[PDB]
Amino acid sequence: FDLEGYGAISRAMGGTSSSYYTGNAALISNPATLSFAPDGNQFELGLDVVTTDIKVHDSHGAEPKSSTYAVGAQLSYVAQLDDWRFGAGLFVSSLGTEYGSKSFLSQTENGIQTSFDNSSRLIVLRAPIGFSYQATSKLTFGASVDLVWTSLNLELLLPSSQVGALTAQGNLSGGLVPSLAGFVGTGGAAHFSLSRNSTAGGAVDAVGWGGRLGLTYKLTDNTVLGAMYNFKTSVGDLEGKATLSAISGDGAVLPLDGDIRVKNFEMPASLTLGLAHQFNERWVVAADIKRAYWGDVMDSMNVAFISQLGGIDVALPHRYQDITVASIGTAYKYNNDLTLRAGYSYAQQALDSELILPVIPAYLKRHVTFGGEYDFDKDSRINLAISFGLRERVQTLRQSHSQINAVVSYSKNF
Repeated sequence: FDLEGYGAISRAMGGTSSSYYTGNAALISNPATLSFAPDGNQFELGLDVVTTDIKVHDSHGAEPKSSTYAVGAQLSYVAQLDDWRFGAGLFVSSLGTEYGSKSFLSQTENGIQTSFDNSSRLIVLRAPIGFSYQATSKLTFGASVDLVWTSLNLELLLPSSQVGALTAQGNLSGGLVPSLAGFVGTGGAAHFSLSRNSTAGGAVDAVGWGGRLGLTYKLTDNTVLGAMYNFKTSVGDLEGKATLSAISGDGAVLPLDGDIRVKNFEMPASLTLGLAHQFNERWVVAADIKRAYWGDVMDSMNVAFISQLGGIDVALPHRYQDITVASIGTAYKYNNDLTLRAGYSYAQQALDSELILPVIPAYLKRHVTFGGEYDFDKDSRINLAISFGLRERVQTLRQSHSQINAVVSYSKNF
Protein backbone atom coordinates (compact mmCIF):
# COMPACT_ATOMS: atom_id res chain seq x y z
CA PHE A 1 0.00 0.00 0.00
CA ASP A 2 3.14 2.10 0.02
CA LEU A 3 2.48 2.18 -3.71
CA GLU A 4 4.60 5.38 -3.58
CA GLY A 5 8.13 5.47 -2.15
CA TYR A 6 9.78 3.47 0.58
CA GLY A 7 12.70 4.75 2.63
CA ALA A 8 13.47 8.19 4.02
CA ILE A 9 15.64 9.07 1.03
CA SER A 10 13.57 7.09 -1.48
CA ARG A 11 10.55 8.98 -0.11
CA ALA A 12 12.55 12.24 -0.49
CA MET A 13 13.17 11.89 -4.27
CA GLY A 14 9.66 11.20 -5.52
CA GLY A 15 9.65 7.55 -4.59
CA THR A 16 12.50 6.68 -6.96
CA SER A 17 14.20 3.49 -5.94
CA SER A 18 15.53 1.24 -8.70
CA SER A 19 18.90 2.63 -9.83
CA TYR A 20 20.54 4.21 -6.78
CA TYR A 21 21.29 3.66 -3.06
CA THR A 22 18.00 4.30 -1.19
CA GLY A 23 19.29 3.09 2.20
CA ASN A 24 18.30 -0.25 3.73
CA ALA A 25 14.66 0.32 2.77
CA ALA A 26 15.71 -1.05 -0.61
CA LEU A 27 14.87 -4.46 0.91
CA ILE A 28 11.21 -3.41 0.55
CA SER A 29 12.15 -1.69 -2.74
CA ASN A 30 15.07 -2.96 -4.91
CA PRO A 31 17.49 -5.16 -2.91
CA ALA A 32 20.00 -4.92 -5.81
CA THR A 33 20.74 -1.31 -4.76
CA LEU A 34 22.03 -2.36 -1.32
CA SER A 35 25.48 -3.13 -2.72
CA PHE A 36 25.74 0.65 -3.42
CA ALA A 37 25.94 1.12 0.37
CA PRO A 38 29.10 2.26 2.20
CA ASP A 39 31.32 -0.51 3.53
CA GLY A 40 30.75 -2.60 6.60
CA ASN A 41 27.35 -2.74 8.22
CA GLN A 42 24.76 0.01 7.85
CA PHE A 43 22.10 -0.02 10.58
CA GLU A 44 19.01 2.10 9.88
CA LEU A 45 16.11 3.36 12.01
CA GLY A 46 13.28 5.18 10.26
CA LEU A 47 10.17 6.99 11.50
CA ASP A 48 7.17 8.12 9.44
CA VAL A 49 4.09 10.10 10.52
CA VAL A 50 1.28 10.72 8.02
CA THR A 51 -1.56 13.21 8.48
CA THR A 52 -4.55 12.62 6.21
CA ASP A 53 -7.35 15.11 5.57
CA ILE A 54 -10.57 13.75 3.93
CA LYS A 55 -13.68 16.00 3.62
CA VAL A 56 -16.79 14.23 2.23
CA HIS A 57 -19.59 16.70 1.50
CA ASP A 58 -22.61 14.77 0.07
CA SER A 59 -26.01 15.42 -1.52
CA HIS A 60 -26.96 18.91 -0.14
CA GLY A 61 -23.89 20.07 1.83
CA ALA A 62 -23.18 18.26 5.10
CA GLU A 63 -19.57 17.94 6.25
CA PRO A 64 -18.07 14.65 7.34
CA LYS A 65 -14.45 15.32 8.41
CA SER A 66 -11.52 12.96 9.01
CA SER A 67 -8.28 14.63 10.17
CA THR A 68 -6.31 11.60 11.34
CA TYR A 69 -2.56 10.96 11.43
CA ALA A 70 -1.20 7.42 10.97
CA VAL A 71 2.42 6.52 11.70
CA GLY A 72 4.73 3.84 10.34
CA ALA A 73 8.30 2.93 11.25
CA GLN A 74 11.36 0.99 10.13
CA LEU A 75 14.54 -0.60 11.50
CA SER A 76 17.06 -2.68 9.57
CA TYR A 77 20.67 -3.89 9.49
CA VAL A 78 22.41 -4.74 6.20
CA ALA A 79 25.79 -6.42 6.68
CA GLN A 80 28.69 -6.59 4.24
CA LEU A 81 30.44 -9.90 3.45
CA ASP A 82 32.27 -10.37 0.13
CA ASP A 83 30.09 -8.56 -2.44
CA TRP A 84 27.18 -10.16 -0.67
CA ARG A 85 25.03 -7.79 1.35
CA PHE A 86 22.74 -9.78 3.68
CA GLY A 87 20.17 -7.72 5.57
CA ALA A 88 16.74 -8.00 7.17
CA GLY A 89 14.17 -5.63 8.54
CA LEU A 90 10.85 -4.86 10.18
CA PHE A 91 8.70 -2.35 8.29
CA VAL A 92 5.47 -1.30 10.03
CA SER A 93 3.00 1.18 8.47
CA SER A 94 -0.47 2.39 9.24
CA LEU A 95 -3.49 3.88 7.53
CA GLY A 96 -6.87 4.92 8.79
CA THR A 97 -10.02 7.02 8.76
CA GLU A 98 -12.04 8.27 11.74
CA TYR A 99 -15.08 10.43 10.93
CA GLY A 100 -16.95 10.10 14.25
CA SER A 101 -20.60 9.61 15.11
CA LYS A 102 -22.23 12.98 14.31
CA SER A 103 -21.78 13.00 10.48
CA PHE A 104 -24.39 12.41 7.81
CA LEU A 105 -22.48 9.16 7.21
CA SER A 106 -23.82 8.18 10.64
CA GLN A 107 -27.40 8.50 9.38
CA THR A 108 -29.92 5.92 8.26
CA GLU A 109 -31.96 6.61 5.23
CA ASN A 110 -34.68 9.01 6.43
CA GLY A 111 -31.80 10.80 8.12
CA ILE A 112 -31.92 9.52 11.69
CA GLN A 113 -28.66 10.32 13.47
CA THR A 114 -27.40 7.09 14.99
CA SER A 115 -24.65 6.78 17.60
CA PHE A 116 -22.58 4.49 15.38
CA ASP A 117 -19.04 5.36 14.37
CA ASN A 118 -17.31 5.45 10.98
CA SER A 119 -13.65 4.59 11.15
CA SER A 120 -10.94 2.31 9.77
CA ARG A 121 -7.31 1.39 10.49
CA LEU A 122 -5.07 -1.04 8.64
CA ILE A 123 -1.64 -2.13 9.90
CA VAL A 124 0.62 -4.10 7.57
CA LEU A 125 3.94 -5.43 8.85
CA ARG A 126 6.25 -6.36 6.03
CA ALA A 127 9.41 -8.02 7.29
CA PRO A 128 11.85 -8.92 4.50
CA ILE A 129 14.82 -11.27 4.39
CA GLY A 130 17.00 -10.17 1.47
CA PHE A 131 20.34 -10.21 -0.33
CA SER A 132 22.37 -8.26 -2.90
CA TYR A 133 25.22 -9.85 -4.86
CA GLN A 134 27.58 -7.84 -7.06
CA ALA A 135 28.12 -10.00 -10.15
CA THR A 136 30.47 -8.23 -12.51
CA SER A 137 31.57 -4.67 -11.80
CA LYS A 138 28.76 -3.52 -14.18
CA LEU A 139 25.87 -5.61 -12.72
CA THR A 140 24.35 -6.24 -9.28
CA PHE A 141 21.41 -8.54 -8.39
CA GLY A 142 19.20 -8.70 -5.27
CA ALA A 143 16.14 -10.45 -3.90
CA SER A 144 14.04 -10.47 -0.71
CA VAL A 145 11.06 -12.36 0.76
CA ASP A 146 8.91 -10.92 3.55
CA LEU A 147 6.77 -12.44 6.24
CA VAL A 148 3.68 -10.19 6.40
CA TRP A 149 1.10 -9.56 9.14
CA THR A 150 -1.94 -7.38 8.47
CA SER A 151 -4.47 -6.17 11.04
CA LEU A 152 -7.75 -4.53 10.00
CA ASN A 153 -10.15 -2.64 12.27
CA LEU A 154 -13.31 -1.13 10.84
CA GLU A 155 -16.51 0.74 11.80
CA LEU A 156 -18.84 1.01 8.78
CA LEU A 157 -22.49 2.07 8.28
CA LEU A 158 -24.45 1.32 5.09
CA PRO A 159 -27.82 3.03 4.44
CA SER A 160 -30.52 0.54 3.49
CA SER A 161 -30.40 1.58 -0.21
CA GLN A 162 -26.74 0.63 -0.45
CA VAL A 163 -27.55 -2.81 1.03
CA GLY A 164 -30.26 -3.20 -1.60
CA ALA A 165 -27.82 -2.31 -4.36
CA LEU A 166 -25.49 -5.04 -3.05
CA THR A 167 -28.10 -7.83 -3.15
CA ALA A 168 -29.30 -6.58 -6.53
CA GLN A 169 -25.90 -6.76 -8.26
CA GLY A 170 -25.56 -10.38 -7.01
CA ASN A 171 -22.95 -9.33 -4.43
CA LEU A 172 -24.69 -9.81 -1.07
CA SER A 173 -26.24 -13.12 -0.03
CA GLY A 174 -26.65 -15.27 3.02
CA GLY A 175 -29.57 -16.27 5.11
CA LEU A 176 -29.56 -13.27 7.42
CA VAL A 177 -30.39 -10.98 4.47
CA PRO A 178 -34.11 -12.01 4.20
CA SER A 179 -34.60 -12.34 7.98
CA LEU A 180 -33.33 -8.86 8.81
CA ALA A 181 -34.71 -7.04 5.83
CA GLY A 182 -37.96 -5.92 7.35
CA PHE A 183 -36.21 -5.04 10.48
CA VAL A 184 -33.93 -2.62 8.64
CA GLY A 185 -36.49 -1.74 5.93
CA THR A 186 -36.13 1.07 3.36
CA GLY A 187 -35.03 3.65 5.93
CA GLY A 188 -32.68 1.62 8.09
CA ALA A 189 -29.00 0.73 8.02
CA ALA A 190 -26.53 -2.05 8.72
CA HIS A 191 -23.33 -1.62 10.71
CA PHE A 192 -20.05 -3.57 11.00
CA SER A 193 -17.53 -3.22 13.83
CA LEU A 194 -14.02 -4.69 14.09
CA SER A 195 -12.32 -3.61 17.34
CA ARG A 196 -8.69 -3.48 18.53
CA ASN A 197 -6.44 -6.32 19.70
CA SER A 198 -8.30 -6.81 22.98
CA THR A 199 -8.62 -10.53 22.23
CA ALA A 200 -5.21 -12.12 21.68
CA GLY A 201 -6.11 -13.48 18.27
CA GLY A 202 -9.38 -12.04 16.93
CA ALA A 203 -8.52 -8.43 16.04
CA VAL A 204 -9.13 -9.31 12.34
CA ASP A 205 -5.64 -10.12 11.13
CA ALA A 206 -3.68 -12.44 8.84
CA VAL A 207 -0.19 -13.70 8.08
CA GLY A 208 1.28 -14.15 4.64
CA TRP A 209 4.26 -13.79 2.33
CA GLY A 210 5.51 -11.29 -0.23
CA GLY A 211 8.46 -11.33 -2.59
CA ARG A 212 10.91 -9.18 -4.58
CA LEU A 213 13.89 -9.37 -6.98
CA GLY A 214 15.95 -6.88 -9.01
CA LEU A 215 18.99 -5.79 -11.05
CA THR A 216 21.20 -2.80 -12.02
CA TYR A 217 23.47 -1.86 -15.02
CA LYS A 218 26.17 0.89 -15.35
CA LEU A 219 25.72 1.84 -19.02
CA THR A 220 28.01 4.86 -18.68
CA ASP A 221 30.53 5.36 -15.91
CA ASN A 222 27.92 7.92 -14.77
CA THR A 223 24.54 6.35 -15.67
CA VAL A 224 22.86 3.43 -13.91
CA LEU A 225 19.94 1.24 -15.08
CA GLY A 226 17.60 -0.62 -12.76
CA ALA A 227 14.62 -2.97 -12.71
CA MET A 228 12.69 -4.79 -9.98
CA TYR A 229 9.54 -6.92 -9.67
CA ASN A 230 7.43 -6.80 -6.51
CA PHE A 231 5.02 -9.73 -6.20
CA LYS A 232 1.34 -9.86 -5.31
CA THR A 233 1.37 -9.83 -1.52
CA SER A 234 -0.28 -13.19 -0.83
CA VAL A 235 -2.24 -12.11 2.25
CA GLY A 236 -3.90 -14.97 4.12
CA ASP A 237 -7.50 -14.82 5.30
CA LEU A 238 -8.37 -12.00 7.66
CA GLU A 239 -10.27 -13.49 10.63
CA GLY A 240 -11.58 -12.12 13.89
CA LYS A 241 -14.65 -10.97 15.75
CA ALA A 242 -17.12 -8.52 14.20
CA THR A 243 -20.50 -7.11 15.20
CA LEU A 244 -23.11 -6.74 12.47
CA SER A 245 -25.78 -4.49 13.89
CA ALA A 246 -29.11 -3.69 12.22
CA ILE A 247 -30.82 -0.30 12.56
CA SER A 248 -34.46 0.40 11.69
CA GLY A 249 -36.53 3.27 10.38
CA ASP A 250 -37.02 4.78 13.85
CA GLY A 251 -33.51 4.18 15.19
CA ALA A 252 -33.95 0.78 16.87
CA VAL A 253 -30.81 -1.40 16.99
CA LEU A 254 -30.28 -5.20 16.79
CA PRO A 255 -26.67 -6.00 17.86
CA LEU A 256 -25.28 -9.31 16.52
CA ASP A 257 -21.89 -10.92 17.21
CA GLY A 258 -20.01 -13.42 15.02
CA ASP A 259 -16.70 -13.95 13.19
CA ILE A 260 -15.71 -12.26 9.88
CA ARG A 261 -13.41 -13.93 7.37
CA VAL A 262 -12.13 -11.60 4.59
CA LYS A 263 -10.70 -13.76 1.76
CA ASN A 264 -8.54 -12.52 -1.13
CA PHE A 265 -7.53 -9.00 -0.14
CA GLU A 266 -4.58 -8.67 -2.49
CA MET A 267 -1.91 -6.10 -2.46
CA PRO A 268 -0.87 -5.92 -6.14
CA ALA A 269 2.15 -7.17 -8.03
CA SER A 270 4.25 -4.54 -9.77
CA LEU A 271 7.08 -3.97 -12.27
CA THR A 272 9.18 -0.81 -12.18
CA LEU A 273 12.14 0.24 -14.34
CA GLY A 274 14.39 3.28 -14.24
CA LEU A 275 17.73 5.05 -14.48
CA ALA A 276 20.02 7.41 -12.60
CA HIS A 277 22.34 9.54 -14.76
CA GLN A 278 24.93 11.47 -12.73
CA PHE A 279 26.04 14.31 -15.05
CA ASN A 280 28.17 16.17 -12.47
CA GLU A 281 29.70 14.34 -9.54
CA ARG A 282 27.51 16.00 -6.92
CA TRP A 283 24.34 16.49 -9.09
CA VAL A 284 22.59 13.11 -9.34
CA VAL A 285 19.23 12.49 -11.04
CA ALA A 286 16.98 9.41 -11.07
CA ALA A 287 13.65 8.37 -12.52
CA ASP A 288 11.46 5.28 -12.56
CA ILE A 289 8.16 4.25 -14.04
CA LYS A 290 6.22 1.85 -11.86
CA ARG A 291 3.25 -0.11 -13.11
CA ALA A 292 1.23 -1.81 -10.38
CA TYR A 293 -0.69 -4.78 -11.84
CA TRP A 294 -4.02 -5.56 -10.19
CA GLY A 295 -5.87 -6.64 -13.36
CA ASP A 296 -4.48 -10.17 -13.10
CA VAL A 297 -5.89 -13.00 -10.95
CA MET A 298 -9.62 -13.08 -11.88
CA ASP A 299 -11.26 -14.16 -8.64
CA SER A 300 -13.20 -12.21 -5.98
CA MET A 301 -12.62 -10.73 -2.52
CA ASN A 302 -15.09 -12.51 -0.20
CA VAL A 303 -16.32 -10.94 3.08
CA ALA A 304 -18.07 -13.68 5.16
CA PHE A 305 -19.84 -12.86 8.44
CA ILE A 306 -21.10 -16.05 10.13
CA SER A 307 -23.30 -16.14 13.24
CA GLN A 308 -25.68 -18.14 15.45
CA LEU A 309 -28.64 -16.73 13.48
CA GLY A 310 -26.92 -17.09 10.11
CA GLY A 311 -24.45 -15.79 7.58
CA ILE A 312 -24.06 -12.61 5.61
CA ASP A 313 -21.67 -12.64 2.72
CA VAL A 314 -20.29 -10.14 0.25
CA ALA A 315 -18.46 -11.04 -2.98
CA LEU A 316 -16.61 -8.20 -4.68
CA PRO A 317 -14.96 -9.14 -8.01
CA HIS A 318 -11.31 -8.45 -8.43
CA ARG A 319 -11.86 -6.41 -11.56
CA TYR A 320 -8.99 -3.93 -11.49
CA GLN A 321 -6.27 -2.56 -13.44
CA ASP A 322 -2.92 -0.90 -13.53
CA ILE A 323 -1.59 2.22 -11.89
CA THR A 324 1.33 3.74 -13.79
CA VAL A 325 3.34 6.11 -11.59
CA ALA A 326 6.06 8.05 -13.38
CA SER A 327 8.41 9.53 -10.79
CA ILE A 328 11.57 11.64 -10.95
CA GLY A 329 14.01 12.97 -8.34
CA THR A 330 17.29 14.84 -7.96
CA ALA A 331 20.10 14.88 -5.35
CA TYR A 332 22.47 17.88 -5.48
CA LYS A 333 25.30 17.64 -2.93
CA TYR A 334 25.98 21.33 -2.45
CA ASN A 335 28.66 20.32 0.06
CA ASN A 336 30.49 17.33 1.46
CA ASP A 337 28.00 16.00 3.99
CA LEU A 338 24.71 17.54 2.80
CA THR A 339 22.77 16.19 -0.17
CA LEU A 340 19.50 18.00 -0.94
CA ARG A 341 16.63 16.21 -2.67
CA ALA A 342 13.27 16.89 -4.38
CA GLY A 343 10.91 15.35 -6.93
CA TYR A 344 7.38 14.72 -8.17
CA SER A 345 5.33 11.61 -9.07
CA TYR A 346 2.16 11.75 -11.16
CA ALA A 347 0.27 8.46 -10.97
CA GLN A 348 -2.65 7.63 -13.25
CA GLN A 349 -4.96 4.61 -13.13
CA ALA A 350 -6.06 3.02 -16.41
CA LEU A 351 -9.72 2.09 -16.20
CA ASP A 352 -10.79 4.39 -13.37
CA SER A 353 -13.22 3.79 -10.53
CA GLU A 354 -15.22 6.21 -8.43
CA LEU A 355 -15.82 4.00 -5.40
CA ILE A 356 -16.13 6.99 -3.05
CA LEU A 357 -15.73 4.91 0.11
CA PRO A 358 -14.87 7.44 2.84
CA VAL A 359 -13.35 4.73 5.04
CA ILE A 360 -11.17 3.57 2.09
CA PRO A 361 -9.38 6.72 0.83
CA ALA A 362 -7.84 6.31 -2.61
CA TYR A 363 -4.17 6.82 -3.45
CA LEU A 364 -3.37 10.39 -4.45
CA LYS A 365 -1.77 10.83 -7.89
CA ARG A 366 0.41 13.95 -7.94
CA HIS A 367 2.73 13.88 -4.92
CA VAL A 368 5.59 16.41 -4.56
CA THR A 369 8.58 15.24 -2.49
CA PHE A 370 11.40 17.13 -0.69
CA GLY A 371 14.18 16.36 1.80
CA GLY A 372 17.91 15.82 2.32
CA GLU A 373 20.76 14.17 4.26
CA TYR A 374 23.40 15.30 6.80
CA ASP A 375 26.35 12.98 7.48
CA PHE A 376 27.47 14.16 10.93
CA ASP A 377 30.11 11.43 11.37
CA LYS A 378 30.31 9.77 7.90
CA ASP A 379 29.65 6.61 9.92
CA SER A 380 26.45 8.10 11.40
CA ARG A 381 24.10 9.56 8.76
CA ILE A 382 20.53 10.92 9.02
CA ASN A 383 17.92 11.57 6.31
CA LEU A 384 14.56 13.37 6.24
CA ALA A 385 11.73 13.64 3.74
CA ILE A 386 8.42 15.46 3.17
CA SER A 387 5.84 14.50 0.53
CA PHE A 388 2.74 16.50 -0.46
CA GLY A 389 -0.17 14.50 -1.76
CA LEU A 390 -1.61 17.16 -4.09
CA ARG A 391 -5.31 16.77 -3.65
CA GLU A 392 -8.17 15.46 -5.76
CA ARG A 393 -11.82 16.54 -5.94
CA VAL A 394 -13.70 13.29 -6.64
CA GLN A 395 -17.46 13.28 -7.10
CA THR A 396 -19.98 10.42 -7.47
CA LEU A 397 -21.23 12.18 -2.43
CA ARG A 398 -18.17 14.24 -3.34
CA GLN A 399 -14.77 13.91 -1.65
CA SER A 400 -11.66 15.98 -1.12
CA HIS A 401 -8.48 14.76 0.58
CA SER A 402 -4.71 15.23 0.86
CA GLN A 403 -1.76 13.49 2.49
CA ILE A 404 1.34 14.94 4.05
CA ASN A 405 3.97 12.28 4.70
CA ALA A 406 7.07 13.00 6.80
CA VAL A 407 10.03 10.60 7.35
CA VAL A 408 13.43 10.42 9.06
CA SER A 409 16.20 7.80 9.39
CA TYR A 410 19.45 7.29 11.32
CA SER A 411 22.10 5.06 9.74
CA LYS A 412 25.15 4.37 11.93
CA ASN A 413 27.90 2.51 10.07
CA PHE A 414 30.12 -0.28 11.37
